[PDB]
Amino acid sequence: RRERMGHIELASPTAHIWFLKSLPSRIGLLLDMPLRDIERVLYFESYVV
Amino acid sequence: SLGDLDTLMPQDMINAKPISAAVKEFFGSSQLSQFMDQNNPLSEITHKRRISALGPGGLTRERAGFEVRDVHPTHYGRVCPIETPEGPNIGLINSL
Amino acid sequence: TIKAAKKMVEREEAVVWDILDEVIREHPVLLNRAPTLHRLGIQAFEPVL
Amino acid sequence: ALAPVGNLDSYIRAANAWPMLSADEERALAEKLHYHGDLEAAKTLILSHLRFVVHIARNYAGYGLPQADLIQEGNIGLMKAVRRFNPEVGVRLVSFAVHWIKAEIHEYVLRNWRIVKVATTKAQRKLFFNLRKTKQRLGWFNQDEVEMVARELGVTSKDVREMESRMAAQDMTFDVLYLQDKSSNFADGIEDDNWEEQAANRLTDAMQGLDERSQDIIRARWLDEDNKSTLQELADRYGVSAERVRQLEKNAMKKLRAAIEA
Amino acid sequence: GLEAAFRSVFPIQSYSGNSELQYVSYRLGEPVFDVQECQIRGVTYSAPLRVKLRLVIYEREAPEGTVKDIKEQEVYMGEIPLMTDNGTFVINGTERVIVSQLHRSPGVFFDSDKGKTHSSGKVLYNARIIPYRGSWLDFEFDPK
Amino acid sequence: EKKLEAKRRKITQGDDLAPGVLKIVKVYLAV
Amino acid sequence: LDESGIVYIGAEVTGGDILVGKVTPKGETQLTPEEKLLRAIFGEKASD
Amino acid sequence: LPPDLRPLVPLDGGRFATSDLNDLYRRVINRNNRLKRLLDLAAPDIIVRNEKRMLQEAVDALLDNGRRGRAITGSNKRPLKSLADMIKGKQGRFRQNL
DNA sequence: CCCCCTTGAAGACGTGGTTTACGACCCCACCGCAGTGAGTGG
Repeated sequence: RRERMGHIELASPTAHIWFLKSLPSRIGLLLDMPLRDIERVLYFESYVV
Repeated sequence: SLGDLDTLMPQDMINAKPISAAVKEFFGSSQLSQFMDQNNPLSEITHKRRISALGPGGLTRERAGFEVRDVHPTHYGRVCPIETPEGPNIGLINSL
Repeated sequence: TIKAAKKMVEREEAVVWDILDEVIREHPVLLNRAPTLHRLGIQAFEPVL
Repeated sequence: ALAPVGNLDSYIRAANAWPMLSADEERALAEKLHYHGDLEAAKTLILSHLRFVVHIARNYAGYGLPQADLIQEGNIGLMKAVRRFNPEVGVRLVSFAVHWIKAEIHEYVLRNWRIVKVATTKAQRKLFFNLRKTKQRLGWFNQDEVEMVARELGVTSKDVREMESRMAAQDMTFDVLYLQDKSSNFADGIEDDNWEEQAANRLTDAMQGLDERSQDIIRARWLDEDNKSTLQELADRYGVSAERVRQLEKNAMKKLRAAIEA
Repeated sequence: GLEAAFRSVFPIQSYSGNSELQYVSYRLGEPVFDVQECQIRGVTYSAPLRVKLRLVIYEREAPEGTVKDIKEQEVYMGEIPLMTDNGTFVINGTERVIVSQLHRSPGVFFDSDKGKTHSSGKVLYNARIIPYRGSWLDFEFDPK
Repeated sequence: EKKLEAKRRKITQGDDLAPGVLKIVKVYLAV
Repeated sequence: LDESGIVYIGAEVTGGDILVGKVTPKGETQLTPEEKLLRAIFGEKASD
Repeated sequence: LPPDLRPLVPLDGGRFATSDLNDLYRRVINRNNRLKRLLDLAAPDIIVRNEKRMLQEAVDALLDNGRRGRAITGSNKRPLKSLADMIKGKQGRFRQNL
């Protein structure tokens, strides 16, 4: 019981906070998008084309 | 606001548990509430006359500068300048 | 058995002291005082009971 | 219903911004929903009553659970009432759905108030929501107060005391004799293994002194694990009586004890 | 004392303004157990608080009518731990001491920041208003 | 006699134990 | 110990001595056949 | 995480000692199950959107609690200890145990 | 003191008939530090 791991199937995809909020942001740098716009899109405040 | 009946007694208005819970929490869990030091009578009297700058609404040991720990000219006759702990609480706990 | 030796040690018979005197002979121990600022804070000594 | 929801506060504004319908046009949507299965009718009915759930959940803020979780639990209950609404009765949906919304919130509080479920059986659930109001003074009930509570609610005295303990329990965080693993002392296990091994060897040595017939009697009935030979089975194999097998073990065991004790 | 809190919370009016509660007076009853008995039994040495509350019914049939009925009853509010003759409290059978606190007094204090904008080499003045209960108001200067 | 009976009532009054607790024994050692 | 299972007042005690006697239900247990046979040979009964 | 690294041990007076990871995992599982139930119930888009946002917040709190906004707190008003807190700081795995 | 019975019953282990009982589901009209970012103005 100290070695066996489980898993949870997510109904919808979720972003990893380490690759988002740890400066410099990896997702923002890869997408060349501002971090604020990514945060707004992720937490359901605006749309993205 | 929700009630209907006009035959309502004042005992139906008051639930005494929250006040007792708050008083018990203060008297049994506050940082300034602590067991009496019973080594000797002088220890008890010193404990009963202790003045602390910590606690709720007070300073923090890690976030205290040199100015607040130093002896002030206004301390003359009000706070003993030589009775204080020798550790990191050096300037934050005083005696009357 | 191990249990008999445990009982003998707990009762502290006279032969246990001689056995201990033989055990501690030429068996160094390390003495340490905190804080350890340099390597001279740990040194080995020959115990004397 | 395309308003943005960046947090719970932004979600409440959209719910309140919806206009509250009147009874006249509420019937038309409910009638279409019941007979023609209009998904749009259910969509309008549910959205127009979102503010109804929000102010109900505010009354359940004493349990320490997040407000957002309570609101969503009520939303599921609201949908159940909408699916089972009969417009011909003439009553408003607000009065009909109040029983469904509060039933979903109650079940969520029971399962999430503590790390372990406090009330599972029928009697425990009744005492969960009644002991909060019945209790007036801090401390434990005396003997007399137990029957008074038990008599009204139709429960036993055991249930009242059991739920009383469950209400005041405060759970500590893991960080005192509870951090210690109780099966970690290997030194004791080594000593016990040594003691049991030297006692077994004495049994083997003692069994060698027994006669050949007596050894098979002790070995078959007592040492075998796959089978446990009874008295009668050993009787036919050696042509002896049923009592003779039983009487032989007593003398053999005395010899076994004598060798072991010496 | 308790009078200050009682008159700072009461009277309490309902939202619709059709009923209100009025505080009258209070008293403290005799403790059940003595100090030695509390220490032996390991229980708190406290006294019960009993308040007289008055309920007022507002007549909504009259625009200026609030004399429909009035009810008076003494209500129990809880237990207040008591202080022994030596200045200690017995909580769960053990003696405890409450240590006094030294804190900043409420009011307005004018301060001059130092060591900031040292490259500019000037001093910035700021002021704060600290209430006994509420929010903090501040005024401050930037280099311009 | 009334005062003596009041004292004996106070002396013989039972304890307030937690649910699931039958009795408690306390022993004091001096050295 | 006295008749109630409580040590007498005034007794001198050291490490390991019993002050208050108490027993607990134990339930089912598993034992190896060799130890069970040794227990049966020695004649001591099983306790609950 | 395996259960033995987030222990839950009973105590005498009906009390339990537990790690915060159990509470975070329970929150995540609850919100995921509620999202699945809403998606199978043909719900309006706004409620599903809110549920998705709360699921994202729960996952963020589980992975690293005090990083974006208000830290999820427990009974003592103290913030819950997340996975990232276990391996960093003076009290993390490295400096305290390795 | 080996041998086969007796002869009366004590317990021994299921056992799923019989019967509670748990659990679940349904309705309810400080500290100084450094890297970042706009944000100018040019």
